[PDB]
Amino acid sequence: VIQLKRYEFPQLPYKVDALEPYISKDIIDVHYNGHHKGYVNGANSLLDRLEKLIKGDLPQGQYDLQGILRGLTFNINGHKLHAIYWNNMAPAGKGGGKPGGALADLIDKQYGSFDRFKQVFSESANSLPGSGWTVLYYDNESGNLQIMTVENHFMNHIAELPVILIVDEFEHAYYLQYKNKRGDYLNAWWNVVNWDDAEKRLQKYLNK
Amino acid sequence: VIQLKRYEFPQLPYKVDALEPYISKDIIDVHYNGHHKGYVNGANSLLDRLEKLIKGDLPQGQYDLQGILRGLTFNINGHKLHAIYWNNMAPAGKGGGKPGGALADLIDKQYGSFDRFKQVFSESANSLPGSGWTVLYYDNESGNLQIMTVENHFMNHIAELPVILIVDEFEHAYYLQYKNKRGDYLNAWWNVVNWDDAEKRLQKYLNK
Amino acid sequence: VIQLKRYEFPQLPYKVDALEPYISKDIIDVHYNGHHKGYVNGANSLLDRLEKLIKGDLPQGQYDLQGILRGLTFNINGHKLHAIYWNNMAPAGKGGGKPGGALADLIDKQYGSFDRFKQVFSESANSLPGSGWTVLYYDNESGNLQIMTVENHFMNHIAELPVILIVDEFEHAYYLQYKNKRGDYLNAWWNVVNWDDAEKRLQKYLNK
Amino acid sequence: VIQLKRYEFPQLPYKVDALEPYISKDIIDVHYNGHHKGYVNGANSLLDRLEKLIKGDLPQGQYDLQGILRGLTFNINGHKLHAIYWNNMAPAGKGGGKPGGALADLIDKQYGSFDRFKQVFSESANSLPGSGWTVLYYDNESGNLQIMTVENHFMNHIAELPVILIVDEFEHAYYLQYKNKRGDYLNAWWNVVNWDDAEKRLQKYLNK
Ligand SMILES: [Fe+3]
Ligand SMILES: [Fe+3]
Ligand SMILES: [Fe+3]
Ligand SMILES: [Fe+3]
Repeated sequence: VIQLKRYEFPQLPYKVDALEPYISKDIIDVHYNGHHKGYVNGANSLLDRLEKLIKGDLPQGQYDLQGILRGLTFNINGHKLHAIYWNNMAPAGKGGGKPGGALADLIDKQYGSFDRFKQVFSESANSLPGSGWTVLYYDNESGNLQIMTVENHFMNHIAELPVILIVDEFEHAYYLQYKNKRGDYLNAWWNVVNWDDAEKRLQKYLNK
Repeated sequence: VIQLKRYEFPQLPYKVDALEPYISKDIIDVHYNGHHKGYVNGANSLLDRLEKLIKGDLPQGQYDLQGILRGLTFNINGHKLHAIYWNNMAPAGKGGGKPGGALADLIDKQYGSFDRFKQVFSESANSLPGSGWTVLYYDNESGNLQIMTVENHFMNHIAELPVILIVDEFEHAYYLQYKNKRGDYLNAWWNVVNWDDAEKRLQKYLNK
Repeated sequence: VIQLKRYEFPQLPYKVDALEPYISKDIIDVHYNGHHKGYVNGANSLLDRLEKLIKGDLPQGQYDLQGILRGLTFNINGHKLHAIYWNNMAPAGKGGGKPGGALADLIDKQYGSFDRFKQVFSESANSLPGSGWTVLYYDNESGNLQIMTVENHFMNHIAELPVILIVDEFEHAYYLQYKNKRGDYLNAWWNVVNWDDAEKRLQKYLNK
Repeated sequence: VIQLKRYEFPQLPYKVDALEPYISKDIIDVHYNGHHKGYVNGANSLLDRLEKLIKGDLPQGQYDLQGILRGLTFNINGHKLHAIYWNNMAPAGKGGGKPGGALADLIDKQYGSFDRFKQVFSESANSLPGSGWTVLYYDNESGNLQIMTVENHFMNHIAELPVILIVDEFEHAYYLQYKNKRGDYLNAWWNVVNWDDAEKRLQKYLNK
């Protein structure tokens, strides 16, 4: 009777030091156990309030709806985006390299080559004003692999499009190790990208 | 060799006066032939520039990337959201009423009844500060039908989630007929909602 | 004992039909008596809640602070910006023309001439994505007359800078008369600009 | 002939280790020499482009206006806000304590006491979703000392209002020392607040 489901904190796909030396375990530890866990808790605590509101246990005058709704995009996106992020990376050996399969083929057709794509993606990522993410969506309508800079966790998303590749650009994602050198972090990140994961996500929407 | 696909302007699913008296033909005409068409043109014109940039025809110093990327979320979302909007409505007789199928079942389980859902959805829609949309997403992860107010065409979306129900709240969607009476417009809109379309969208992601 | 002041609804500097034929009285009437009045009421109603919160009459758990704070930037800016807007315009005869005094001098030095300034200001105003305003600030630090497109009523402002010139670009500011032809409205607006008001605002910060 | 002025990088009002132990010199060093300097450089580089555009040296098709304008609010605000921030703090001994003068009087009248104000200001600061600032404006219109959470450097400002008190909440402002413990940083910050500077800013707008 009147009930919403809550989110679960996912498990890290590897050990906290599996991405070294590109991303120190010091960062992964707090990034995962601190920030990500916090987004799940924040989202669940706001879902409790929304649930009470829907039931009538929280009467008008005892809440400010915009505070609950905006708090949910922030926290829900924070959780979902980090969940993709962890899986979109892989330990030094398994991760990195060049893409393959349909993904490699689309990148060639739309960017000319993986090198140009890397150049354009990096340029876009460096253009992001402040904290956010840079994502690569697959547009089933046009068939384009669309690059986009996302501000915070919830601004600039293209509705319904699946994420193929993603980089976290919040300062907590690299500060302990790279400080204000975001460009250095971005160059390092390329070495731990999990192209298998990326190709798997693409295959899920190809010709569907 | 290096080429991105462009977007196509879709056809209206009915005559421009098919939603009367809830939404006058004067609004539908310019909303569709004016605004929507403009988003498709704007998106395509920006894709041309991005394509040139990728090819190298547009050299560094002859563009401002953030202007191109942010212009794209604005226009692409403007197009995609309007495309759903037209299909999410139906002529007086065909549209309106109460939902059915899996959608009606989920609404009862999470909101208690269609009447409460209507109340909560309307309350959320009326809380939107300024121009934007109010959407109902289906979260495959939690199984929740999440309500959200989207600012402009690109702020507050929850990444990757499909749109099940949607209402345009930009002033151009009702001003000619309702003026500043946004609440009156929202009450009228319920009479043209296409629940068949909504149920179809949900069925696409159920148990998948 | 613990009390915040509320905002007062200002009087229109002229009759609702004083800006015709550039801006119809139909627009001014609802724009002033409808929208502006609504921002003052919205801001005051939120100030009541914040006041109760500060006093302790509204206990934790009966409010969502972000909903109150963000609601205040929206409404307070909505009120303040419209208040400047009304005074920044003048009836056909009194308004329009070319600026004079220190303002005309600065525009010449920074834009080459009033014609170029008009061209650049119009180009910026037309580039605004969605609803908002285009403003001309006077930067006391650098001495520059900075143009800026403001999204909604509260995004993109440059902290502490005074507004010298301003155009409302929310759809309700021109829709009844120009429909989706925002560019036509912008061209018309130039005919009712109150340069005396603009020069007065500038003089207030020159050499101070 | 057609020329805009550029911004100058200000000097730190004290040594980079003058705020210890509340804010380590490691943070101040890169925060000042890295981040702040970068905002000044970013702003000036964009002003160069805008200047060229105005002169005609940068022809249409070789720039994306929104990229230039939005890049300017980001950078100009980043610079101006940091400039206030440095002056709004003072070495352990000189800074901290309780406010005095007109400021202390207004806080008592509107918040009941400095302790409540501190509680409310801290509650607001901790509610900020993501990176940004929490500011205290003085509204000459109403006479209220308005608290506000600013997202990034440019979202949520109330037009034209002067900043009286301010706290940087971008992760780079405390991560090296406090990691994700933003609340701990906010508690420490109260010990270095420069109330003399704050009172001076207020006196500038009182009865004027
Ligand atoms: Fe992160
Ligand atoms: Fe629309
Ligand atoms: Fe307006
Ligand atoms: Fe900072």
